[PDB]
Amino acid sequence: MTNILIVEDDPMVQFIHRNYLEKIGTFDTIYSSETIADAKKLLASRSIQLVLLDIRLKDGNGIDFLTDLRRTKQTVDVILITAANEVNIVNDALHLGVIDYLIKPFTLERFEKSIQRYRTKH
Amino acid sequence: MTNILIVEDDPMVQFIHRNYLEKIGTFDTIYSSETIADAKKLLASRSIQLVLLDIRLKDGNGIDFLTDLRRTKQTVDVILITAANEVNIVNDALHLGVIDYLIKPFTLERFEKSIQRYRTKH
Ligand code: BEF
Ligand code: BEF
Ligand SMILES: [Mg+2]
Ligand SMILES: [Mg+2]
Repeated sequence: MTNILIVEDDPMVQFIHRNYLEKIGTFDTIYSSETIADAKKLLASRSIQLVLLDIRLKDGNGIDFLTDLRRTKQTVDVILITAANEVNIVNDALHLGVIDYLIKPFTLERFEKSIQRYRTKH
Repeated sequence: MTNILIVEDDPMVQFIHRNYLEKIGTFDTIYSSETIADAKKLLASRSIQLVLLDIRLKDGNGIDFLTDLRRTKQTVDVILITAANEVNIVNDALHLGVIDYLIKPFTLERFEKSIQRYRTKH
């Protein structure tokens, strides 16, 4: 009863998402886009209930796309499937340029590493 | 030669950061703030080169604060020390309301879990 949009650049990963969805098998039609541009066109043209969203795409960043989705009150739910970790989001999606991201709890050694990274940066 | 601002609501954590900076011993003046408001005041008034920043504070979110710093072109380096994971950033800092956040690589089981999370939210 619900339609899915898969936004992911890697065709092998697209194949798996598609494959895993069909194993579960509870969905109507599954659309694919490798880019944000084509994702926006499909959301405008088709009725989509859920989006599986990668972050690093060829034509841009999935967090900006998701932020635009919410700004414009788009009627979709989203699941992020990505390789991105916290620092990747902070630096590569947000562009906030932090020296490091330390997950609590941290060791002294890990703490020192973050300081070395500051020093090497100057 | 480098001054530090610690922005962290938990006094024990502040104490540890302070301990570790002293052990490394290459810093001048180490300021502390438990809140964003006090951090902004210290940044406006004192010489500070590096900030150790927490995300969940009592009076707001470190990501928003970080975003303000960059907006205002504050000449300061930042290291994030926090308990926040990716989903915490996407949903609690950004407010993007994603159903789930799947880190690649994932298992079929984990994938199913994220779909269940979509279903159980109707
Ligand atoms: F390229 Be995705 F963010 F894994
Ligand atoms: F409160 Be913090 F984000 F660890
Ligand atoms: Mg990608
Ligand atoms: Mg906190």
